[PDB]
Amino acid sequence: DWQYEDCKLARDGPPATIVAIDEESRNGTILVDNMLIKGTAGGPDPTIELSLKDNVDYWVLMDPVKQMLFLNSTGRVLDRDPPMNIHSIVVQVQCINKKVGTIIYHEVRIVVRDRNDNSPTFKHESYYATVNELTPVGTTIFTGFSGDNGATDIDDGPNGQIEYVIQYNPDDPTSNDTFEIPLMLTGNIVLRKRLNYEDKTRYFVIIQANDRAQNLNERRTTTTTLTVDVLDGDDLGPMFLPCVLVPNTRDCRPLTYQAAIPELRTPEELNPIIVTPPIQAIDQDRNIQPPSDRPGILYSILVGTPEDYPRFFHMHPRTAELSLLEPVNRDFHQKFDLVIKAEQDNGHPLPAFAGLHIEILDEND
Amino acid sequence: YEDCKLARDGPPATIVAIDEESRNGTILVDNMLITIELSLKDNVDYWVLMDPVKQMLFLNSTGRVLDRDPPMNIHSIVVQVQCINKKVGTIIYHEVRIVVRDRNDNSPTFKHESYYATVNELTPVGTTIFTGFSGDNGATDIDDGPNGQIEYVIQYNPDDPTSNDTFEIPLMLTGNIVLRKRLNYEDKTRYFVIIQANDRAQNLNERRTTTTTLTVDVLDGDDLGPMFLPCVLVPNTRDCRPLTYQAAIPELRTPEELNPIIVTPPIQAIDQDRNIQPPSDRPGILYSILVGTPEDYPRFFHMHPRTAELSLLEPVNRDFHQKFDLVIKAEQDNGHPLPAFAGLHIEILDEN
Amino acid sequence: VNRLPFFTNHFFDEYLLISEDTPVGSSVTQLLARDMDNDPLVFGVSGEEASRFFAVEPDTGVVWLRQPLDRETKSEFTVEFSVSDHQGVITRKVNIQVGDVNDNAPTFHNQPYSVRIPENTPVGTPIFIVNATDPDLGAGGSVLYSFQPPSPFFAIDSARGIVTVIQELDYEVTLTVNATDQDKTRPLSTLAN
Amino acid sequence: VNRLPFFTNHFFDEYLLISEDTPVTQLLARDMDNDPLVFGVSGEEASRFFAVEPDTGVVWLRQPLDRETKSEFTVEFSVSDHQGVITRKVNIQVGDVNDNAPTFHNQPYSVRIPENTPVGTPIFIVNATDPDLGAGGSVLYSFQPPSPFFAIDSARGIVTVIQELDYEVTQAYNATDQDKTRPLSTLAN
Ligand SMILES: [Ca+2]
Ligand SMILES: [Ca+2]
Ligand SMILES: [Ca+2]
Ligand SMILES: [Ca+2]
Ligand SMILES: [Ca+2]
Ligand SMILES: [Ca+2]
Ligand SMILES: [Ca+2]
Ligand SMILES: [Ca+2]
Ligand SMILES: [Ca+2]
Ligand SMILES: [Ca+2]
Ligand SMILES: [Ca+2]
Ligand SMILES: [Ca+2]
Ligand SMILES: [Ca+2]
Ligand SMILES: [Ca+2]
Ligand SMILES: [Ca+2]
Ligand SMILES: [Ca+2]
Ligand SMILES: [Ca+2]
Ligand SMILES: [Ca+2]
Repeated sequence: DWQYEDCKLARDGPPATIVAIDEESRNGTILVDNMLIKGTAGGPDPTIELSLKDNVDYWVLMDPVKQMLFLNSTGRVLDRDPPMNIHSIVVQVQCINKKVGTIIYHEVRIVVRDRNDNSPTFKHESYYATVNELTPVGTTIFTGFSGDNGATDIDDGPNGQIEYVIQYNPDDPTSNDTFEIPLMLTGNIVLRKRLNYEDKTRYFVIIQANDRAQNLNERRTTTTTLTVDVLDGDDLGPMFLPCVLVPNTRDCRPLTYQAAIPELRTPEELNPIIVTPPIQAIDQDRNIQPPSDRPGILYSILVGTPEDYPRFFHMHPRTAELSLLEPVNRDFHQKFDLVIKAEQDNGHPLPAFAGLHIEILDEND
Repeated sequence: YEDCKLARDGPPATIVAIDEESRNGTILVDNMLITIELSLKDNVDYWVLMDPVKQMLFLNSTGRVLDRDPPMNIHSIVVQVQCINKKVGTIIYHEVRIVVRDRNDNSPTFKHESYYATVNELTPVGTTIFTGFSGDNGATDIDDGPNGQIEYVIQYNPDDPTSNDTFEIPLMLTGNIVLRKRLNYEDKTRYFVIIQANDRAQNLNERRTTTTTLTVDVLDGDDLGPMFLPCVLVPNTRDCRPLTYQAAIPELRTPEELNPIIVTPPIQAIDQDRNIQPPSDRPGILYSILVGTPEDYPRFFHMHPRTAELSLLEPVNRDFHQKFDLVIKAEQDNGHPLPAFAGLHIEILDEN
Repeated sequence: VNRLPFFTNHFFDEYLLISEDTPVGSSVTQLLARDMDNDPLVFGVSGEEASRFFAVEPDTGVVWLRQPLDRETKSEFTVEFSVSDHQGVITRKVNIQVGDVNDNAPTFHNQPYSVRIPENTPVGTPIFIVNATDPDLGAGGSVLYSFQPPSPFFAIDSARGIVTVIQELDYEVTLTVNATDQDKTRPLSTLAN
Repeated sequence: VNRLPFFTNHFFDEYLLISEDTPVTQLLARDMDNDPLVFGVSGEEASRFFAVEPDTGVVWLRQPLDRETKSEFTVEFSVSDHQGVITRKVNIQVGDVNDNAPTFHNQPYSVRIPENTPVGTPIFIVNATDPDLGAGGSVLYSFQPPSPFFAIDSARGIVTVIQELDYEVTQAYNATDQDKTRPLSTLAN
């Protein structure tokens, strides 16, 4: 003889009614179709009363007859992302059993799902790196996107996760072929091809950040540009001077220097032996920075015919000054043919070679 | 009533601190400051012991050690000093908490007996060449706080004096090693870097050390061009003494009569870099006639770019040409030409 | 290019419901992922608080309950799970909603429950109000008052707990309140004198 | 080269007491370069309970501590010279207060015995527990008001008959802790 049944769930499952909607759902979105509470709130002679409690900011609206809950978001959005940060809503459907005056609260919990409604945004308008031209293929040359210094995405989980990919730059076609991001979650850039400062000193890398929306179509993307400048590296040695390019090459026309020495004249009368043109070399690296790194140049006689030239000739190692060591009797020595060397003094000689011809002149020439 | 009640004017719990691995018989409490009956409850492991008369508390660690570090991990001991009031028959527990202080009684340990690194010789000074100590692959210390934190320093190696020159650890907390001097594959291929970990004990005298060795192998990089063969080094140099090849050509013979013109020795060049890995990273060689005298040698001579074969292009009238002196180039075909040069002398032979 | 793994469970999209009376050391669910490279996959848990509550088996990704849940303490929380293909670690949060059971009996307030009235106190006089509360959700947290056993002299309103005189008294001639919740399967009751 | 800051507080060396009723301390660190320093706390639970002024290394209680739930923690603090971070743990001991009255177990309490039953007969055992430490968690049993027919052991809560019962005459018929400073009690029927 007991009907305390009105205001009791007509359904099975736990007391709490739990639903999920997408964030920023349209106003009038049905949050709960049918609460399935035993009793009648409507008509001539109702058995129950239904109302909402703890309806913070009135997100939720009820039709008590239909036992249906709706979203009230006229003038607003249900924003899960910062700065609103609405992850969930809880309200209470209060039910009065008019006949016995019992009270039951039906707890509704609405989980607000993340949607991929935000794009990644780069901290800086653009990025700059330098690579020494000697840097091996595989070296990491940029980690500039580390620690929120690259792109970040205000969405949650995969929707805010970021993957970095270098793109084809029509303004610089070879960029996306000289640099790569082998681990895209890091956006650390590694050299893919060997540089030559002689060929190309600046690259314009397009980098495209994308979020990891499960549905590939839903991914948002941003680009930035990373300018990379090559620094000149000690890959080249001296070149003797003067340097006159062989047509269609990067090679100096070989040089044979010229000297002529009167016979039977002393060193003190002749020294220093004038050479034509003046013996001098220069690094083929035109722009080693900083100037401290620039090697010295050592000058030497490498080989000579006849082979007794060490008796007569000395070459200053720093200056290339040639000096006669004793007078030459032309009855014994008509000439010398030497090879000269210029090499860097930094343990990376990369030497250059030139000819030096020396004529001995007869008395009364 | 007034018995088993706390005389001491303070909070009920009695809390003391001792060093880990303290002597057996160590005093944990001098006097609890509690007619009565006294015992110890939740004396798990029988750590504590008590003198009811003095209300004095001792460590029992005979046969064992009180160890705060792994694997025992004893950060504290809680026991209960139970008091019965003999008049009334009440029971009072006086909680005792002994907090165990960490001691620096453990040295850092290296996960390995040895560490190995390779550095390409073209790697620029300032590059990070080793990060193998990262994330518990280096030295770890089972003590707590500073006692367990690790700093890394590179040591003078008497058996390899320049290894401390060439390599350095800017940030001792990381122990990532950084190339400090340019390498040359021709001058040294292997280094023995001695590395020492110390813990960060507050007492300098109590700090503890471990050493490891990091072998570093230099990899040959493409920093040199070809050399013609034959190559006989000039005394006290690494320079091939210059080479003039020789050919001879009969004067009124045709290309098809002579070709290919034999040069002695054969024209051939190889990379001065003997150990580029992998093989696919090895360049090819382009041969060309660069320059020559007389200046119309191109009428007469073609040289095959890959095989260096010499071809006469039309017969030579010795009335007009007694000889040629050309310069041959050999260069890497990989955009780093680094060329070598040789002479080629060609005699024109008289029909007689 | 390596293709990073992704979780495939429905509950990343909606939520995971775990009843508060789930036994400790039981398996709540198993993480499911896909790797296009069919790389081997490693499963974990992320967070100070999460780590304590849940354990994850790395080969399969079976998830185990480590600590007692209580809906009446915390009804719900966010837990971040991870899957890694050894190129990269990929992390995703699940919403976890503790399901209520009727695990709480009602609790009377003001235990000194006593009142004395004149013998002449007429039929229909309200003399006393009892109050008890129950913190479980819905019917499990909705309390009804009855006398155990019933009294010829005194009645108690089942909803409001108001006690009123139903029989005429006579000094020369002349109680256990039972408060119960309304849970369908496991109602819980409490008595006061 | 840069030197790292180190904490200098003594409590890093043994432990830090905070009484359970707190509505705390000041972190002290030295940097040999005299870098300006910033302080914090790390860990999810620690971070929730405690806040640290980054400039002044002042430590703030965020939420009330409870001896009964947890009587010690280990809490990791951090100091930075902006070139990296050093952390050290302090063992934290919670100082108990009498903030609990007893709770009676196994109600309802109710018994009827034969009238003939002797004086001295134990008829019943009352039990109440108190979760505070020492004196504050030790309970005494008395009748309020007392009965001339029944006595209750103060220590043990065994109810005995002290006067013989006569049905003709009458058919049918408090727990405190021992905290020195503020005792707390509960009544049962
Ligand atoms: Ca949003
Ligand atoms: Ca979003
Ligand atoms: Ca997004
Ligand atoms: Ca260069
Ligand atoms: Ca150079
Ligand atoms: Ca130890
Ligand atoms: Ca230790
Ligand atoms: Ca240590
Ligand atoms: Ca080499
Ligand atoms: Ca080479
Ligand atoms: Ca993959
Ligand atoms: Ca509960
Ligand atoms: Ca209940
Ligand atoms: Ca519950
Ligand atoms: Ca500093
Ligand atoms: Ca407390
Ligand atoms: Ca307390
Ligand atoms: Ca108490």
